[PDB]
Amino acid sequence: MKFYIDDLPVLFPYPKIYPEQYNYMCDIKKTLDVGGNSILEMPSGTGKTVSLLSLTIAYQMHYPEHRKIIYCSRTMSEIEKALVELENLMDYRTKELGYQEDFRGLGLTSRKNLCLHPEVSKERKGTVVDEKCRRMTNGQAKRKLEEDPEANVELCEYHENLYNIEVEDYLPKGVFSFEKLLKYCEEKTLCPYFIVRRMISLCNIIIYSYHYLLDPKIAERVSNEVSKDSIVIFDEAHNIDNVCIESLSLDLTTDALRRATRGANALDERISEVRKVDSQKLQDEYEKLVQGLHSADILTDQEEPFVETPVLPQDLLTEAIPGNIRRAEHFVSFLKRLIEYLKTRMKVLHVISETPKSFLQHLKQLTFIERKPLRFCSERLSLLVRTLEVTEVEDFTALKDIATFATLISTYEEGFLLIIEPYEIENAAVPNPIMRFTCLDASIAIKPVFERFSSVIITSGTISPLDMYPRMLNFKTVLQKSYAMTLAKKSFLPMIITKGSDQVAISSRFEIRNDPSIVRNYGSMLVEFAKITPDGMVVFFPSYLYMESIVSMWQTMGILDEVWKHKLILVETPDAQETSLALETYRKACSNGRGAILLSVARGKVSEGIDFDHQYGRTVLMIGIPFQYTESRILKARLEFMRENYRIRENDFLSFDAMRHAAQCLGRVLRGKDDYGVMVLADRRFSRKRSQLPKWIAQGLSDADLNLSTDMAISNTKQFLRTMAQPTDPKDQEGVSVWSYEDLIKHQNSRKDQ
Amino acid sequence: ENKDMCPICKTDRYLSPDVKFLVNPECYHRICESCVDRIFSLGPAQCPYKGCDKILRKNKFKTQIFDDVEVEKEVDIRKRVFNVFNKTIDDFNGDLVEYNKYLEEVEDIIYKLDHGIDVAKTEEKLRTYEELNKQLIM
Ligand code: SF4
Ligand SMILES: [Zn+2]
Ligand SMILES: [Zn+2]
Repeated sequence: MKFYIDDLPVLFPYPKIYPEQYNYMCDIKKTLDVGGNSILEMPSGTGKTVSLLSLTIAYQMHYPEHRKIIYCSRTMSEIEKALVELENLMDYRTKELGYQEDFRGLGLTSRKNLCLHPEVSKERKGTVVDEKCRRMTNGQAKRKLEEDPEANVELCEYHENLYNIEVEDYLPKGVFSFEKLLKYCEEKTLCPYFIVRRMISLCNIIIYSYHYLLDPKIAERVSNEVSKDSIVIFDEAHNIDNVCIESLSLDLTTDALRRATRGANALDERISEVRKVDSQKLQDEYEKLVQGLHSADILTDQEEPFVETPVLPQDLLTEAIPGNIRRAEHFVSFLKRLIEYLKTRMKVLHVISETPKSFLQHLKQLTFIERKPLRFCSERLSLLVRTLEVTEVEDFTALKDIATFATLISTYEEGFLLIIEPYEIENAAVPNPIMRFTCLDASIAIKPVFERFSSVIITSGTISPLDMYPRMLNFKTVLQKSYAMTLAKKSFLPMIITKGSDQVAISSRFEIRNDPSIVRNYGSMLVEFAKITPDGMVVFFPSYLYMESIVSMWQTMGILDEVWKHKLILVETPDAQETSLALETYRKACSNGRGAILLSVARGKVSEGIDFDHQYGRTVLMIGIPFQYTESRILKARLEFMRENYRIRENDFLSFDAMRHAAQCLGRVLRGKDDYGVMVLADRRFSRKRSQLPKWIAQGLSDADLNLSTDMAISNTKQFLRTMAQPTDPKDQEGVSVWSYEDLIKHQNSRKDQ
Repeated sequence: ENKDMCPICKTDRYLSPDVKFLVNPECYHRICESCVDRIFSLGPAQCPYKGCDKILRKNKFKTQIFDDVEVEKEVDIRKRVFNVFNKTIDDFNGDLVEYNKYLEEVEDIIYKLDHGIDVAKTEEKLRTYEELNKQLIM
C-alpha cells in the first residue's frame, strides 16, 4: 500500500493498515518536522515497530537530511525483532518499488554471540571470549604474530579475513538480521563482529541496546557520521532510568578487595618484571605522560585499549599528568595505599552513607591523595598493562574494578551517593560488607544525548505517565501523545482480584513469605486458571524470592500435582540456559497440545524482551504488585533524591515503578488487533491503581471489574474465551477498525483533512 | 593476619580482634595489646614478634590495623616524606609538570622507602629530608 502524508509516499508492508498506526505516522512525522522529543506511548496491541519503520524509512529516503536512523530497543531479543521486520518492510518496499534500496542496516550486540572463532566462542562468560579474540587478534598480539610468525598468537582469522576483503567494503547488500548476518559471515568465515563494527560508519539505520547508548563504558566509539544529523527512536523506553542507574552504579566486596591485593602484588610483580627487562619503554610512557594524557596510544588503539572509561565519554577528564602518579612504582605504591583505605571503611560496622566529596575529603584526611591525580587512575592503569602487555587479566580483574570506582568518586559529586553496608541483612552477622555506590539522577546519563541529539522519539506500549520521564530525565518534549485502542470488539480482560473465594484481600506486599490463607487462596486461583485458560498462560511474581518460597511449599501441598495433570509447568531459573530451555519448551508446548505454563518474576529477565503471542500467551496473571523495598535503603536514598531534587514522593514513585513494570508485563500477551487474552490483576491495591495503568489498559479495566473475588473472575473469562472463540468477522465493522486497503484511509481520512 | 597478630596472641582475628595491634612507627609489627602495652609501659623494649628484636618503642606507636604492612610501610613512609617534602615547590606558581614531577619525585623516595632496594639511595633520600627539614626551618 502506498498512500501519502501529503508529501511522503509510504510503502507500508501490509496492504491493510491500522488506525492507531496512522495517528502515529501523523504525530511522529509531525515530530520529525520540528525538533522535539514527543514521547509517544504506542500500545503494543498494534504494530508500533511497523508504523515506526515504514515512515522513517520513508522519511530518510524521502527527505535528504536525516541520512542516519537510530533505534534503541532495550534488549537484544527486541534488536533482531526490529531487524527481521525491517527486513520484511524493506523487501515489501522493494516488492512495490523495485530496487531503490541503496540501503544497509545491521544490528549491533556483542562479540560472544557473534564470535565465529569456535575456541573463543565455546567459552561462556563475556570476558574470556572477547579477550581470547584480543590476545588472538590484538594489534600487539597480531604484531606478535606477523613480526614473529609463531604459534603463540593465534588469530581468529575471522578478524583477519575481516581485515582482508571486509575492511575496504561492506557485507554484500543485506539488512543482516542476526540470523542472516552470522550465516553469511560464517559462510564467508568472516567475523561478523569485526565486520559490523567497521561498517558503523556506513549503515543507514542502526539497531542496538540501551547500554551502548547509555553505558558509557561501551559508548566510547561514538562516531558523528551515525550521530550528527541522525534521527533517533526510543522503543520500549519505560525502563530508561533503571538502565541509566544500572550503567552508572558500582559495588565492592571484601573478597574482591582480596583479589586486588593479589593483582597489586601481581602488578608489583608485573611492574617489576617488565622494568628489569624493558623499563626504557616504561620511561617512554612517562614522557608520553608529561606531554599529555598520551592520546596517541591510549585512545588511538586499534586493539590495545585496556581499561575503558567508566566515566561519560571523555567530557569530565583533565589532560595533564597525574601528579605523583607519573611513576608506576608511585602508581603501585599508590595502588598499594588505596586498596587498604577501602578495607577499613569496608569493615565499617554498620550502614553509613557518604557523598563522593566528604568521602574524598575523608580520604584526603587519612591520606592526602589529591582528587585530580586520583581521577587519572583508569587510563593510567589501562596503558601500563599494555606497556606491561600482560598475558592475563584474572589476577588484575579486581584491579580494574577499583580504577572504575576511584575515577567515579573522584570525578562526580552532588548527584551520586556512597553507602557502606557492612553485611546483607538477609544473612546478617556474617563477614560480607559491601561498598555500595550508586546514582540518583537518571537525567544525568541522558543529558548528553539530550545535549547531543535533537530529533528523538520516546515510544512504548506502556509509557505511563508520559510526564514522569520529562521530570526525571529533565528534557523537553513536544507531542506527548498516546493513542487509544479503537476496536470493534473487547479482545482482553484486565481484572482486579482483590478478594479470593473467602472474599479475602490478597497481596504479595504482606511479606515475601507464607500465610496459608493468602497462599492457599493464591494456590486456588492458579489451579483454577490452569483449568480454564487455553495453551499459553504466564504469571509474574513481584520477586523471585517470592516465587521461590511460595512455589516450594506449593509442591508441599497438592496444588502442583493438579496443574501437572492439565498442563506443563516450566519454571524460571536464574541460569537462563535452563530458563531458555524452559521458555522455548513453553512456546513449543504452547504451539503444541498440552498446555504450557510459564511462571516468572515481574522484575526478571523474561519480561524484558520475550513476547507472548496468540498461543504463547492467553491469560497473564500478576500476583501482588512488584515492589522493591523488600530490600535495603538504596531506593530510599535515590527516592530521597527523587524527593529532594524532584517533587516526587515515596509512594508516588514506588507505585509508578510498580505500575510501570505492571504495565510492562500485561501487554506482551497481545501482538495485534486479532490477539486476545486475559490480563488479571490479583491484589487489593490494584483497585486504587487503576488510573496508574496505561490508558489502553485502563480503557479495558471497567469499574465493576474492581476488587473482584477470584470466583466471578473465572466466570467472566469463561464467557470471554467462549465469545472470543467465535469467528466474529463482520468485515464491514472491520472497515471501521482495519480501514480497508488504501481506501478507507484514502476515502475517509482524506475526507478528514478538516 | 589471622595467624600472626602478636608475639603472644598471633591468632587474634577470632579471639575477639578488638584489641589494638599497634605498629610502632618503628616496628611495622603486629603487637596485640598484651605485648605492646607490656612493652611501652616498661618502655621501648623490642616486640618479640616472631623472633623480633626491634624496639617496640614507648608510647609513640601509630595505628595500622592489618593494612598490608608492605602498604603500612609504604603508607608510613610516604606521609613523613610528603611531610618532609611537605610543599617543596608544587604550587609556588601553578606548574603541573614540575610539581607533578617533583611529586613524581616526591613519592619516588617513598616508593624507594617502601622498597629500600640496596639501601644507599634511601640514605640519600634521608639526606634530602634533612635538607628538606633544614630548608623548612629557614
Ligand atoms: S570477532 Fe573474530 S577474533 Fe573476535 S571472537 Fe569473533 S571470530 Fe574471534
Ligand atoms: Zn599477643
Ligand atoms: Zn614492630
